[PDB]
Amino acid sequence: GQPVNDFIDTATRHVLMRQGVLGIKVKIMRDPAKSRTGPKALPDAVTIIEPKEEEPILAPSVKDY
Amino acid sequence: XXXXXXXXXXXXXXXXXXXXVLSYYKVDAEGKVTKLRRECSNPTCGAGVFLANHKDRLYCGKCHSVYKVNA
RNA sequence: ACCCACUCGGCACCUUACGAGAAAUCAAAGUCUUUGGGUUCUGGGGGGAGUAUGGUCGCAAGGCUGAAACUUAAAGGAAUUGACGGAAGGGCACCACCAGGAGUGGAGCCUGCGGCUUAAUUUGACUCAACACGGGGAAACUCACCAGGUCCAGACACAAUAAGGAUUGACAGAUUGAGAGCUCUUUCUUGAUUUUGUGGGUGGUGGUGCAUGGCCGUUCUUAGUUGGUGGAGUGAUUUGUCUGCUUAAUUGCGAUAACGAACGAGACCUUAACCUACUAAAUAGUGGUGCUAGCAUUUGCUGGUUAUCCACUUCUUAGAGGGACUAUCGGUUUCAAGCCGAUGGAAGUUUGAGGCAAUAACAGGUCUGUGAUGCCCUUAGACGUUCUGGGCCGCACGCGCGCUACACUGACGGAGCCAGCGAGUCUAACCUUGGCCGAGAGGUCUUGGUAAUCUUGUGAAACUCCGUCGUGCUGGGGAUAGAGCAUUGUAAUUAUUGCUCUUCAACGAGGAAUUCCUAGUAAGCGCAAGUCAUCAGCUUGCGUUGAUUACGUCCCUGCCCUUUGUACACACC
Ligand SMILES: [Mg+2]
Ligand SMILES: [Mg+2]
Ligand SMILES: [Mg+2]
Ligand SMILES: [Mg+2]
Ligand SMILES: [Mg+2]
Ligand SMILES: [Mg+2]
Ligand SMILES: [Mg+2]
Ligand SMILES: [Mg+2]
Ligand SMILES: [Mg+2]
Ligand SMILES: [Mg+2]
Ligand SMILES: [Mg+2]
Ligand SMILES: [Mg+2]
Ligand SMILES: [Mg+2]
Ligand SMILES: [Mg+2]
Ligand SMILES: [Mg+2]
Ligand SMILES: [Mg+2]
Ligand SMILES: [Mg+2]
Ligand SMILES: [Mg+2]
Ligand SMILES: [Mg+2]
Ligand SMILES: [Mg+2]
Ligand SMILES: [Mg+2]
Ligand SMILES: [Mg+2]
Ligand SMILES: [Mg+2]
Ligand SMILES: [Mg+2]
Ligand SMILES: [Mg+2]
Ligand SMILES: [Mg+2]
Ligand SMILES: [Mg+2]
Ligand SMILES: [Mg+2]
Ligand SMILES: [Mg+2]
Ligand SMILES: [Mg+2]
Ligand SMILES: [Mg+2]
Ligand SMILES: [Mg+2]
Ligand SMILES: [Mg+2]
Ligand SMILES: [Mg+2]
Ligand SMILES: [Mg+2]
Ligand SMILES: [Mg+2]
Ligand SMILES: [Mg+2]
Ligand SMILES: [Mg+2]
Ligand SMILES: [Mg+2]
Ligand SMILES: [Mg+2]
Ligand SMILES: [Mg+2]
Ligand SMILES: [Mg+2]
Ligand SMILES: [Mg+2]
Ligand SMILES: [Mg+2]
Ligand SMILES: [Mg+2]
Ligand SMILES: [Mg+2]
Ligand SMILES: [Mg+2]
Ligand SMILES: [Mg+2]
Ligand SMILES: [Mg+2]
Ligand SMILES: [Mg+2]
Ligand SMILES: [Mg+2]
Ligand SMILES: [Mg+2]
Ligand SMILES: [Mg+2]
Ligand SMILES: [Mg+2]
Ligand SMILES: [Mg+2]
Ligand SMILES: [Mg+2]
Ligand SMILES: [Mg+2]
Ligand SMILES: [Zn+2]
Repeated sequence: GQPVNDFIDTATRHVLMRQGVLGIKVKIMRDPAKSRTGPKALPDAVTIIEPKEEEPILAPSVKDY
Repeated sequence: XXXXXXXXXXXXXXXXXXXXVLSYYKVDAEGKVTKLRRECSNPTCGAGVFLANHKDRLYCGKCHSVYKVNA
């Protein structure tokens, strides 16, 4: 998919030797968190903000200013 | 593949012949020098270059061929 | 006779496993390096071989006893994971079938393949996954093939020749297809650039895709791959990754010695749909106004006018947003994931269609895309290259993709008259409107455009309407062939293509077979783009007209999955 275009660089290189040639194929996948100028995460990613304990009750009452 | 055939007769090349040449020019009894063979009135060939003597034919070789002066 | 409890001794099963084992497994195969209850028998790597020999028993066939030489690095056991089967159980799919549509298979031609022919008819590829494929529509070129002619563009090093010239070129004639000084005659020219030899290079559409890279196709219209902590196992391993249900999906639910995750699917991206909300526009358009034509006249109706001005953004353009999450409701389901129906909605089949796409495999195709490349071959009487000419088109015939037809839901003739995706000329001749001339093809003079500006509203074709014909190989059909005219091109003969007249074939719905397809789809219909000097019956996209039939299954076929067997693991070639 699309994240491929966004996050992985590839290169093929032909390395000519005494016997024949070999194909080097390099693939690098870069930290998307660091994206900088694009999307900062995979389309996959789904973060939930973590609530907060509450200490409720305290029967009514009102503040004045 | 197939290899070879030939109803024969291979073609050769050329030679530039021999000739200890430019004897042509003649100097009299000490020491006046007269040119044999006439030279070229083309601006390109400042009259050092001569004309070969055939028949009808006098011809400038320096002009790689160029021009047909006839006397 | 039957039931309950007990107990000796039987044939067995069940669950455990403290314990054993290399494991499979085992209440003995336990009580074994913490090694001793009694006793009997047999084995000491594989083959050679239960062979030779002697003894013995037998009527015999044979039985018992039973060697060595020599050969050899493994043979063997159990389990694991793969791979594979002409074993079994499940699934998925219009490259499967059901219900059907439109066909192909029959005909004419077009075009590839075989075959034959040939100087040559260059060549790759042969089930799906070779054959309108190599973007492969070849007149030269391309081009590799064939008949023949030039050239070196043979780096460099050493040696040799050699300034008394190493070498170079050529006018005319001869030659030659040729205005190739190819060679020859002849005799000027040139000046250390070459020549000759060896060494070494260099080019090659020469060989090897079974030496390679890269790319691509296929498996795959598939759903699979892995690691952390836990559990099992001495171990390779396994569980997680599973009976079921569910999904297009190892997509999920659920079950659960597993829990929680990552690659792949999904997400993501592109394009088609919806925004009287946002920002705008003489390279897009609308309303008002002026200038103005025509028809009515009573306002009116229908046009002209890239700026005569004013305002707008519904339509067009493209930025930014918004929108859908199978929403609401209800059926159904283990009331789970889901599935179904109704309403709403631009939109509810993964929204439609694509792009991307893991792990692994193949001796799939490509050395003929590459100045990617190993090795082999070849290298001046070239397999380098170029030039002239022919050839890839050759035709008893087999095969594939196609085009056009057999007519009356039609052909012909008037007339109506509507798309979308494209593309176009600088140091050049591309897209072409308009005016004339021409039956046509085309010609000619001008013209706008490097483009939302001009071609172009690309006035496309099927289609619609009024006529002619009237079922007759007919006015359906347009093969084959003759004559003439033009266009591209240096060149049109074997006829590039276009036009006119004439000639008027087979084909009366196509055997056995076989392809493709579920909605703006199928089928019909044209167009633009690729190729392109010229040539589309091909492709790639595009819009126009627009259905019948399923919404299911495992019968055929194909494939994945379990279970199972394996003496395979280079893995059933
Ligand atoms: Mg995806
Ligand atoms: Mg002289
Ligand atoms: Mg056990
Ligand atoms: Mg035990
Ligand atoms: Mg017991
Ligand atoms: Mg032994
Ligand atoms: Mg023996
Ligand atoms: Mg005996
Ligand atoms: Mg005996
Ligand atoms: Mg007897
Ligand atoms: Mg014995
Ligand atoms: Mg014996
Ligand atoms: Mg031995
Ligand atoms: Mg096994
Ligand atoms: Mg059927
Ligand atoms: Mg049929
Ligand atoms: Mg060839
Ligand atoms: Mg296939
Ligand atoms: Mg040629
Ligand atoms: Mg030459
Ligand atoms: Mg040499
Ligand atoms: Mg050599
Ligand atoms: Mg080559
Ligand atoms: Mg291969
Ligand atoms: Mg390869
Ligand atoms: Mg081959
Ligand atoms: Mg399908
Ligand atoms: Mg499994
Ligand atoms: Mg695993
Ligand atoms: Mg799938
Ligand atoms: Mg009025
Ligand atoms: Mg009025
Ligand atoms: Mg708008
Ligand atoms: Mg509705
Ligand atoms: Mg979409
Ligand atoms: Mg290649
Ligand atoms: Mg080669
Ligand atoms: Mg190429
Ligand atoms: Mg390359
Ligand atoms: Mg060659
Ligand atoms: Mg051909
Ligand atoms: Mg064939
Ligand atoms: Mg095909
Ligand atoms: Mg008509
Ligand atoms: Mg005329
Ligand atoms: Mg102009
Ligand atoms: Mg338009
Ligand atoms: Mg008839
Ligand atoms: Mg007709
Ligand atoms: Mg011709
Ligand atoms: Mg021919
Ligand atoms: Mg007729
Ligand atoms: Mg029919
Ligand atoms: Mg052509
Ligand atoms: Mg075209
Ligand atoms: Mg083609
Ligand atoms: Mg067995
Ligand atoms: Zn001269």
